[PDB]
Amino acid sequence: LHKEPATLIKAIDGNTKKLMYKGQPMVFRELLVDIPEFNEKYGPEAAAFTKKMVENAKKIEVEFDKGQRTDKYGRGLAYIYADGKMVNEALVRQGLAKVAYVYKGNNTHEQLLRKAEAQAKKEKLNIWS
Ligand SMILES: Cc1cn([C@H]2C[C@H](OP(=O)(O)O)[C@@H](COP(=O)(O)O)O2)c(=O)[nH]c1=O
Repeated sequence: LHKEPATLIKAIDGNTKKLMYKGQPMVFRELLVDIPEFNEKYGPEAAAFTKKMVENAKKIEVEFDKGQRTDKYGRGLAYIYADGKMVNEALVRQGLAKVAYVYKGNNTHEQLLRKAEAQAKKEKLNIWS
């Protein structure tokens, strides 16, 4: 896999899911995670967590997997990195998302993320508390 550059595009409502990739705006959806929505338990914590990670990054990169690059909603499907640190993994490791949506072809980092979840569960973090 390859990391490619992006930048955060500021949103009116403060969300940090839209990135500028090859010069164009694109909503990205993080591969391999289920992230609680704002109104669910740990929703506000997960949003604050990703927001701090992406907004403070000097460098954002996106990394496509080997399969589909966009979903049925037109969202980019990628591993998102903030100064070399993967957002998808960091959410899971902190118990702020679960490993989920594992489709064929786009599963390169599955075992890496499942290890993070196992560690988060062992430590009773957040969702696992
Ligand atoms: C993570 C991921 C989600 N999706 C689709 C599955 C779900 O479709 P449905 O909308 O029909 O439930 C949806 C979950 O996204 P959200 O968790 O952002 O709601 O996005 C993909 O198609 N591929 C993916 O890799």
